[PDB]
Order: sequence, then structure tokens, then C-alpha cells
Amino acid sequence: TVIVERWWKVPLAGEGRKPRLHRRHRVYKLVEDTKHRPKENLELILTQSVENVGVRGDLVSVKKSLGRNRLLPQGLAVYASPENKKLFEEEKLLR
Amino acid sequence: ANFVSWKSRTKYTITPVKMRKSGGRDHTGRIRVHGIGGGHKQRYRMIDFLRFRPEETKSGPFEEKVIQVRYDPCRSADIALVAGGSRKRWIIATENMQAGDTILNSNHIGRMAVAAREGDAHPLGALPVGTLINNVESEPGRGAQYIRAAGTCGVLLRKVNGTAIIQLPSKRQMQVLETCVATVGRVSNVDHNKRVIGKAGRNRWLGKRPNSGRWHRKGGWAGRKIRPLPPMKSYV
Amino acid sequence: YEWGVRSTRKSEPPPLDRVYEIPGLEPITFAGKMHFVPWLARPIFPPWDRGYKDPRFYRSPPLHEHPLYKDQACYI
Amino acid sequence: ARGNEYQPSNIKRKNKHGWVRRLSTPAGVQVILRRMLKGRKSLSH
Amino acid sequence: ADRMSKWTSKRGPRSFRGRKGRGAKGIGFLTSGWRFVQIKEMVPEFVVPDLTGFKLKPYVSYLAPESEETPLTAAQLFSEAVAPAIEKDFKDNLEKYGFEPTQEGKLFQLYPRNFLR
Amino acid sequence: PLHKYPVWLWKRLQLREGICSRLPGHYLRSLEEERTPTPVHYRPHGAKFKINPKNGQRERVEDVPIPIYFPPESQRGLWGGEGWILGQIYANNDKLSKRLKKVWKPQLFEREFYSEILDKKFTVTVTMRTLDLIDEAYGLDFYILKTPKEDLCSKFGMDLKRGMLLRLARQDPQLHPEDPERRAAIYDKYKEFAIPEEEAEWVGLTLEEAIEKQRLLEEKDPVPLFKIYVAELIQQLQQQALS
Amino acid sequence: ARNVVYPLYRLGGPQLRVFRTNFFIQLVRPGVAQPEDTVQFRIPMEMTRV
RNA sequence: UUAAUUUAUUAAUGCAAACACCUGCAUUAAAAAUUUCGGUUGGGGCG
RNA sequence: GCCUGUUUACCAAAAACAUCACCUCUAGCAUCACCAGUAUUAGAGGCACCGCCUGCCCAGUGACACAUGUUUAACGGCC
RNA sequence: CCUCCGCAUAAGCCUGCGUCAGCAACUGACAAUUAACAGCCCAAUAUCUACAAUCAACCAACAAGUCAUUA
RNA sequence: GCUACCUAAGAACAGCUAAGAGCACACCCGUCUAUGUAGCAAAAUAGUGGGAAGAUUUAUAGGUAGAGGCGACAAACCUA
RNA sequence: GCUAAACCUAGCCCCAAACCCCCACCUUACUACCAAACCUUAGCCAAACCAUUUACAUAAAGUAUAGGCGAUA
Ligand SMILES: [Mg+2]
Ligand SMILES: [Mg+2]
Ligand SMILES: [Mg+2]
Ligand SMILES: [Mg+2]
Ligand SMILES: [Mg+2]
Ligand SMILES: [Mg+2]
Ligand SMILES: [Mg+2]
Ligand SMILES: [Mg+2]
Ligand SMILES: [Mg+2]
Ligand SMILES: [Mg+2]
Ligand SMILES: [Mg+2]
Ligand SMILES: [Mg+2]
Ligand SMILES: [Mg+2]
Ligand SMILES: [Mg+2]
Ligand SMILES: [Mg+2]
Ligand SMILES: [Mg+2]
Ligand SMILES: [Mg+2]
Repeated sequence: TVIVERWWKVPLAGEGRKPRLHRRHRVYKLVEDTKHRPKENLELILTQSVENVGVRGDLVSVKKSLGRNRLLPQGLAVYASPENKKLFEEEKLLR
Repeated sequence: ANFVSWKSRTKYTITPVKMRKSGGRDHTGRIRVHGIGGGHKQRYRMIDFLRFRPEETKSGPFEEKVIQVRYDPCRSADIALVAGGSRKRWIIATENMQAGDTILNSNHIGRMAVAAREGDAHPLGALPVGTLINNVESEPGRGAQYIRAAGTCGVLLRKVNGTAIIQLPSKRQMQVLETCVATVGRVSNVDHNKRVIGKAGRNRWLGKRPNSGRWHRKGGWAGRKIRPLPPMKSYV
Repeated sequence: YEWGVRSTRKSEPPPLDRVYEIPGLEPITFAGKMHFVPWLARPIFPPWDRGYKDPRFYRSPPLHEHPLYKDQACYI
Repeated sequence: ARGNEYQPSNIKRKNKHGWVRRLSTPAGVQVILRRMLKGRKSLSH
Repeated sequence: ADRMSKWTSKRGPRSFRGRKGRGAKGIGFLTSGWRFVQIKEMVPEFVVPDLTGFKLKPYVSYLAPESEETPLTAAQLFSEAVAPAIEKDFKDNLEKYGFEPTQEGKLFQLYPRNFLR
Repeated sequence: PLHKYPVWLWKRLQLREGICSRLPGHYLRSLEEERTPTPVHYRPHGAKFKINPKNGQRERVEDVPIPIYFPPESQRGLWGGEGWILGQIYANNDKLSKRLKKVWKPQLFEREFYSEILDKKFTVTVTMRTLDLIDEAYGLDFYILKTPKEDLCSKFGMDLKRGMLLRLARQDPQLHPEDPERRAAIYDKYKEFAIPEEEAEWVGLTLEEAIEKQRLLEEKDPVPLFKIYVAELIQQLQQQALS
Repeated sequence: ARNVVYPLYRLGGPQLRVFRTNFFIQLVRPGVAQPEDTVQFRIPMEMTRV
């Protein structure tokens, strides 16, 4: 996503008033574009005998393209929520 | 604007169709092409450029009979009313095509070549390499979208595995699949090039308005651009 | 080469509102009103048949309900 | 020859300036609204 | 060039003078050859009673007494029309008394008017 | 002269006069609330006060939002809290050059999702930030049932919120028929967002669509006065019979 | 009758009947010479020939 | 226009992003857009 | 100036513009122009029928191709 | 003594030299233009409609053309 | 609704010699002179003229709209 | 002494208070009747040009700030 920043600073409005904007507060300055950040892996739990990304019951770190585009549609992996990690630690105690 | 296109007839028909001139105008009513408008009134003969199509509940190669070779106002090459089985259709005529002529529309690529007559159609694998061809498809079943004007002809330079290479009359080579249909011979109405318009009125009868009088200065585009030949383009 | 351009064929109806994809809810359209409203959903109307018979608005059956339809074609 | 200009016909008057044309576009709808807010007797041809 | 004048049927060209008419009503339809079919049932039949022996003249004599206006409300017409039938059939299915819930099968419907006037 | 009430109150007055006065109060509360969305296109400040470098004195700061334009294609799908930014730039990021206007459009992706509550794969034009919010919410059903109406900012997303909330409210056995255990797994998973069936039907309606819904509720073919007057008369004669 | 919405006729419907006639009539004297078997009226606009 | 400032705009590439199109950021053009055309001077131009 | 034509409604109808003819450039292609066309075609320009002819030049610009080069019926120059 | 005008239709206009009254067609009241001419048309769904016009015949073309059904 | 170009479906072009031919009406235009200059006319009148089967003229409806259209470039015409 | 002069009240303005208003008619409006909406305002002007810029209860306070650090905000 695109994060912009105002060039001209807004005079502050108060506690119960909104800031009224001039045509010079419409002049923005691109401070960051989020798509050009170094991307992050997401944590998952695979539930089958998948490729080298992991085995049954393990929470791992996958690229978002393989994780969103193959694993989560096909039922192979579940999200790394705190709610299912209880069920899979309790699965690991049944071994 | 209220531009509804006249090109709306869904079913193929032998008859002439009343067609509406554009004047060079868009669907938005503004001129996009200059110098169009005001010619003699014309009616459109629907041409079946997909040369090998079978009729209903028939297949294979089939003969056809030329009933009348006819002037066409909508293009430079004259056309032939050609009847076969239970359907008449307008096709575009080759050079020496008379009334009563008979044409083989074929689909079978022979193991040998096919020493074809002047006006029949064959797939490109069924020809001797180096014959004058016209009405060349780009894909199998696409329809003849190439080499269709009067007197033009293309030549089959070489054919390779599943491949023919046509030479267009611009002398650019084309790589087409082996199994698309083309017709042999050159297109009719030859010596359309050696034609004297004679006066500006005969140029206005064709729907061609005069050029503007605004004097343009010639820029770098207007030399004698000797270019090298363009690379051979394929549709495979 | 199909005859008939896109601009002169029957115009495609606009795509259905995404309200209809959700199973649980009944959509709210301008069928409760009796006129178009652009800020409500467009309803799906049942295929309406004129109950009685009228001669100047007769619509013939398609060419199989005609009681003499021979598959073997005659040439007349 | 100049000044003859207005060369009348009722078809071009209704199809150029009439009510149905003024309601065909929202600009002409705002025209009719300026006529009713001004208070005129004839809002259109 | 007029704006103030009412756009009457006398005014346009032939195609405009043909379509627009006065406040008359359609009686039939046009068919091929522009042949007008007049539908018999669309014509209003003036149902006119017999005016023989009828003793109401268009004016009333001045010796008639003056009374008060009591417009027929729904409670009055229910009262004198229905209420003794209810009282006589109560001292011993609302359709028994002249009530019809639906009126699609009715000839002269009250809402909407399918009679005239 | 003047008006009695100011002009920006007038729409709020329209929520008092007629058909809007008969709207249920939990809907009108949900329109009267003015809360801000999550900052999408601007870094929010840390605290309210901020000690500036130029004179070293703490001065209060706010976080003025960026005006975001939402085209109706954003209401066809689920974008994030984001749309086109209509704004202006200075030409070489110094102000003494030409000012010239720019639209920052977001990057769109026609993806596919599976709602386990509504039990359906949707094809949604979506943004990368939306997918990141789905991952941060651990599922699209949690993401739609967690996001506030203002923040989620889609017509189709509030439609999905209304459909999921009616599916959870009624405990509908049309979720997975001939399998009640799986329905109890889903219905226990999203148990936290249980809402009454009265309040769930009004979730995510616009004001005009709610006027249409309220109008279709209380419309009736009117009572003929014969039934009313027969009720009055048999009740009146039952009052006579007790005399 | 005039200034009354007429009920719409479909094929096979009942006869359209007017009971209390709304429009009046007046026969005027002809200002020009006319045949002896001709009476001239002033119909109000919404009244046809039939 | 080879004046100054631009490139919002199109069209090309390039790199990210996404697994060709779209979007972001750069570069190159074409089309343009905004703006201006100092002074003295035995009138002004030239010097 | 080849011709017939066109133009400054309301001060210029011309030698100006157009034009047959000739030449240069761009374009290998379908379903809203071009066009329901396909290089003998279409579009962008120049000059002005036909007849005898159109000489020399890529230094500079611009285009072309990145084989440092090609281009003048391209801008232009020809002691 | 003029007439290169006239009479109609189209388009336009909307009662604007009809009756009565009040340089030397204006106001009030009344009255009229009457359909055969001309507008205002068409039940679907498939399926047909290659051969100009010009006295249409010889001819002669090119700029390739204004006219139709069947189940 | 003028005018520039176009779209649709229409129309007119006598006579004479023999084809964007010639003479020549109707019709279109406006060379040249004169009148007129608050005029009959915010561009006319009288005569002379160029064209008049064609790139003609014209009635009707439709289209293109001002950062534009349109242009056989006059930087014209787009309601004096 | 002709033209004429005069005239006083229709109404209006600024406040306050109070939150207002049968029939035909989107086809050629005034016609009885048949298979789709949202998208920064800009510019004049001031800066003695112009090109970034240029306003749209009280009190703090024209203060902190911003600004071809200048007009000004
Ligand atoms: Mg040319
Ligand atoms: Mg020229
Ligand atoms: Mg005219
Ligand atoms: Mg001096
Ligand atoms: Mg000449
Ligand atoms: Mg002229
Ligand atoms: Mg002039
Ligand atoms: Mg002149
Ligand atoms: Mg010339
Ligand atoms: Mg001639
Ligand atoms: Mg002269
Ligand atoms: Mg002549
Ligand atoms: Mg012209
Ligand atoms: Mg010039
Ligand atoms: Mg000039
Ligand atoms: Mg200034
Ligand atoms: Mg200045």
C-alpha cells in the first residue's frame, strides 16, 4: 500500500473540532510504498506429508505466495493462531 | 452521438446488403480518418473468406461451380458467385476464373503434393513449394485475412515440419501452420495497378475527399528510408 | 469469422450484485418499490407469461411444438 | 442575406430543446431546476 | 418560436399533427393498411333509464323545509345497512351480511374502480 | 433571514421525522457513530504530545487523516481501508518547482477465498494489504466478523458480515446439511460474535436500503372498516349482555 | 364521460358502460347555410363521434 | 522555438510488486501546460 | 496556373488551395472508425496532368538501424 | 398599363382586410375549416431476397445501383 | 434550425450542337460598374457576368461543441 | 395656459420568534393502454512581473508556528 505525508502542516483543531483543510493540505509527499519493503514469511501449521516446507503438526515459516496460494486453499495448512496451537500441542502429547 | 453500426446481419446471405457510409467518423461522431465520404452508393456482398467450410451434414473435400464472376464495389478484386451442393456463396476470384469453372475445396494433406489448378484451395502442406498463392489464413479455421487485394499473390518459400513459410507481397516472410487453407494462383482484376483515375471527380466517386491544404513541412520521417528486411514472424 | 459485430448484438445485462452470492440473507431490491432505484439491488424477475390469448401479441411456439414437424426435410 | 438565421421547424425545436431532451442529461435537469427556482412560466419547449 | 402557447394538435408538421389528438379516448387499434378496427366493447354504452312517470323535476319548490348536512360516513352506512342484520343474527363468516374480503371475481370492483364515474 | 436549525443538522433531523423514526434504535445508533478508521495511508503519531527540535518545547499533535476516494469497484470487492489517493505533488520534492496532481491507485488482485461460515468460495478483487489483514485476523471469517463497518469500508464486505451474522445468529442447519457435528464446530469456532437475530438483520444496510426494509416490514393491505365496526358492534353487544 | 380514467379493456372483457354522463352538449345555430337535415352541436373536446 | 519550469498526461523500456495485464518508482520521447520578453534613449528600432 | 472545380458569408476569387499524374514514409492486421477492408491495400505527407528531364553531397540536424554506418522526390547546402 | 408571376402542396404561423358596432389589417361581440386527401400502421419464430437505372429493346458501360418472400 | 464537413432516404436540371464538353433557361454564385450608405436591405438594387449532368444545386431528419469541432488552409466557418 | 406638476400606500428591507410546503404530465412534458449516481475545483487577484505561495461569544493571540522566511497564512 501507499503511505503519503503532508508537506504543509495542518494547524491543530482541538478536542471537539475537526481540522479544516485548505488546498495546500492536499499536497502530499510519498514517504513509503509498502510493496517495496523486504517481505516477511508467515507462520503456519501443515497437516499432511507436504514437501520440505514441513511435516505433520509443525508450525513453520513459509513465503506468502506458496502459503496463501497453495497451502491454505487446499486444506494442507492452518493458520498459526493461539487457538489451534493448543489442539496441536495436545496432538503432540498423544504421541 | 447516435451511431449504430450497419454491420449487424448475423446470418450469411448471398444478397447485397444496404450499407451505411461512415464519413470517417467514429461512434462518437468525431472524425478519426480524414478524406472519407460522399461516394457513389454501394451495397455489400458478404464474402465467405473461410474458403474450406463444409455445409451441414457434409464433410471432406468438395467440388463447386462458378456461376458468375462479378464486380465488387467494396474492394479492388472482383468476386465470384460460387454454388456448391445446396448453397451459393460469394468467394473472391482468382485471375483466370470463368463462368462454369469447377473448383476443388480440399482439406486432405496428401502424402505427395497436389498439382492444383488455378482456382482451387488446399492446405499448405499439399502444395509444391514455390507456387503463387493467395487468401492465406493465419491460423487453421481463422479465415483468409491475408493477400486479398486485386492482382496480388504470395509465394510459398519453404515448408518445414508442421510449418509453411509464405512470402507476402510486401516481401515479408510469414510462418504459418501446415494445416491451414490457402488458394493457389493470383487474385483476379489484374492490371488494377495500371488504372488511370483521369480526373478528380472519379476520385470523388469512390468516397475519397481531397486532402487538406495545410502545408506541412517534411521532417526526418520523409527521407528515402532504406531499411533492412523485417524478421520472419510466426503464428505457431 | 462470425457475422454481426459486438456493438449491434443484444447488450449483455450488467453483472449481478454481489448480494446474491451470500446464501444466508434475502436481498433488498427495488421490487418493493415499483420503479428503478440506483442505490438498491436489481431484482431477478420470474419469467412472466400472459395468461390469456391475444392475437396482436401472440408469440408462436418454437419450431418443435408445431404439430407437424417432420425431421425428414421437404423441399418446397 | 445575413440575419435570416432562425429557420423554423417544430421537429428540430422539440428534439433540440424539448422537455425529454432536457431530462435526458443531468445538465439539462439542472437547467429545468434553474427555471423553476427562477420561477419561469415555460420551463422548456 | 412561441413558448407560452399550449402545444395543441394543430401545430406541428404532418407526423406531429397525426399522433397527438385532443382528450378523446381510444376505441380500437390500427392494423396493416392503416386499417382501423373499432372494438365494440370499448365504446361507452350510455345506460339511460326510462323517464316515463318519473316525478322528480330538475328544481325543488321553495316551500321545502331546510335541514342539516349529514355526510354519509362509513359508520352510518354500516349502521343502517348492516347493524340490524347483526343484531337480528346475534340474538339467536362475515360474508353472510354483504361483506366481500376479496373482489377479484367481482364485476364492479371498488378498489380500483373498474366501473366508470 | 435564517433557519431555525443549522444546515448540517438537517440530515440528522431526517432521522427523526418520518420513516426513519420507526427504525430500530440499534441501527440508528450505528449510523450516529462517527469513529475513525485505522490509519492506512499515513503513519499515526505515537502520543498526543511531542517535543519538537526547533525550540525544545512540547506541543500537542493530532493525526489528521488523508482524504481517501473509494470508487464503486472498491464496493464490489474487499479492498483494505484504502482506495485512490487524489492529491498533489511538488515536481522534484521541493516546493519551489511546479505543483501537479497525482492519483495513487492501489494494486488489485482478483483472488479467491472460502468462507467456512457461509460455505462458499468467493472471487474477490482484493488488495495486498487486505490479504495481510486476513492473515493478521487468522481467517477471512474472523476478518469480516472483527472489522468495524467504517474500517472495512465495502458494501460487499458488510454484506458478508450480515450473512455470516445471520448464519451464526439463527444457528442455521443449512451450513452443512446431514452433518451437524461440523456445523457445531463452525458455530463454536465463531461463537464470540453471537448477535441477536433482530440486530443482525440490520447490519451493514445503507440508510436508504433500511428505509426500504422498514417500509416492506410495516406495509399492510389496509383493514376494511367492516371488520373494525363488526368488532366494535359485537364487543358493544357483549357489553350490553353484561348489563 | 370526461375527466374520468377509463377502465382498460382486454380481449373478452365486459362492455364498457357509462351511467352518469359527465359531458354536456349544446346545439348552436349554423352561421353558414347548411342542409335542412343537419343539426350543429358544440361537443366538449373529449367526446368522439361514436 | 534550441526562452524558463514541468511531465500531471500518453507511449516505450527498466526495477520492484505479483504470479501478459494492473500498480508503485525511475528514465526517454511525443504531445502539451504555465509564464515572460529589462532599462536609458533629443519619438522608437539600430548602435 | 495544366484543365473543371474551392476560398476569405459582409472590402481580396487570385498566380493561393484542391486536382488526375508522379514520388516519399508508416503498417503483416479482424468484429464501434480505418473496414466488415488486408501491401495492386490503408493511412500520413510532398509536388502538381502528359512529353524531355530531375545533376552533386550525410559535414551539421532529424529519422533509420546501434556492422560509427544508411538516408535527400528528408530538413538543407552546392567555393 | 404591368406580370420572372400565379394556383396548390410541404415547412412555418396560429384566426391575423368574414359579419355587426366603434396620407385617408386596431378594439369588442359573433361565426367558421365537416374526410374520401394527408398523418396516425403492421402477430410471432425460422427461412428466403446473384442479374441496376436510363421509354429497357439493340447498344454501351462503370461510379456497380431506389423497390420482392416462404413455412 | 445560419454556416464548415458528414450520415440516411429523397428531388431538380428546358431547348440547341454534339464528355467533371460548348451555347443557353430555370437554379447556384457574385466578376465589374453604378445606385444605396440611419439604405428596401446590420451587404441590397439595376445591368454586366462565371457555372448550369456534375467535385452540381437543394428540401427534410440526424452527427461532430469550445484546452474543442470542422476546414479543396482563407489561421476560414462554428446563430449578424 | 397647455404640457404638466404634486400626493400616500401598495408593498419591500433588516431582526426576533418558530424548523416549512377530478383528469393529464420523462413519448414531441401537460399524451388512457404492451417484452443508469458517486471521481482534488480552477482561476481572477496580492506578491507592484511571475513561476512555490495568496484569508473563505470572549480571551490566550495576531501568540506559538508556517512561508520565493516575502506577499502573507
Ligand atoms: Mg494527396
Ligand atoms: Mg498542398
Ligand atoms: Mg435551412
Ligand atoms: Mg535616440
Ligand atoms: Mg487555374
Ligand atoms: Mg463563397
Ligand atoms: Mg471577403
Ligand atoms: Mg469579390
Ligand atoms: Mg498549388
Ligand atoms: Mg459541362
Ligand atoms: Mg478582380
Ligand atoms: Mg457553360
Ligand atoms: Mg468546402
Ligand atoms: Mg495560407
Ligand atoms: Mg495569415
Ligand atoms: Mg501580482
Ligand atoms: Mg503581465
